[PDB]
Amino acid sequence: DATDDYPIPNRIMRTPCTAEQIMAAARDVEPVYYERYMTDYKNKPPHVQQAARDRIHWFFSMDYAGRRQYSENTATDAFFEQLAWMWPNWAKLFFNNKGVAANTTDVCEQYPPDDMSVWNWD
Ligand SMILES: OC[C@H]1O[C@@](CO)(O[C@H]2O[C@H](CO)[C@@H](O)[C@H](O)[C@H]2O)[C@@H](O)[C@@H]1O
Repeated sequence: DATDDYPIPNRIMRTPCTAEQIMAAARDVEPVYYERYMTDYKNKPPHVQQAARDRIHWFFSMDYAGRRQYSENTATDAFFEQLAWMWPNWAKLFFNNKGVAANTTDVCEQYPPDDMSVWNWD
């Protein structure tokens, strides 16, 4: 039920980067996407914020096989991901579209892996 790029962009399933690398890249090369995401994030309660960080860290901790199985799970069942009951767009910056995915993954490796400052906005 998944395609190569939907629901999760191919480049995102293949990248060696952390979430924080992709976010730092977005801040520079996809700033509108970054700012839309952080605006959404900052409006969520702390428990939801924490859950999104934990879940995206889990996602990028997997290899391609794990990421692809997640994509398949969410392609076959739109309600697979429990976080979506609280925040459907918890991973919008990462998974929304392949153009953003290509731009961010083209440069994410140039950024530091663990820079948590990307989670602080205003
Ligand atoms: O497709 C609905 C399903 O997708 C999830 C996967 O975690 O949401 C992420 O992926 C979507 C599809 O690419 C993005 O549009 C969305 O912004 C992102 O959070 C789940 O939350 C949801 O159950």
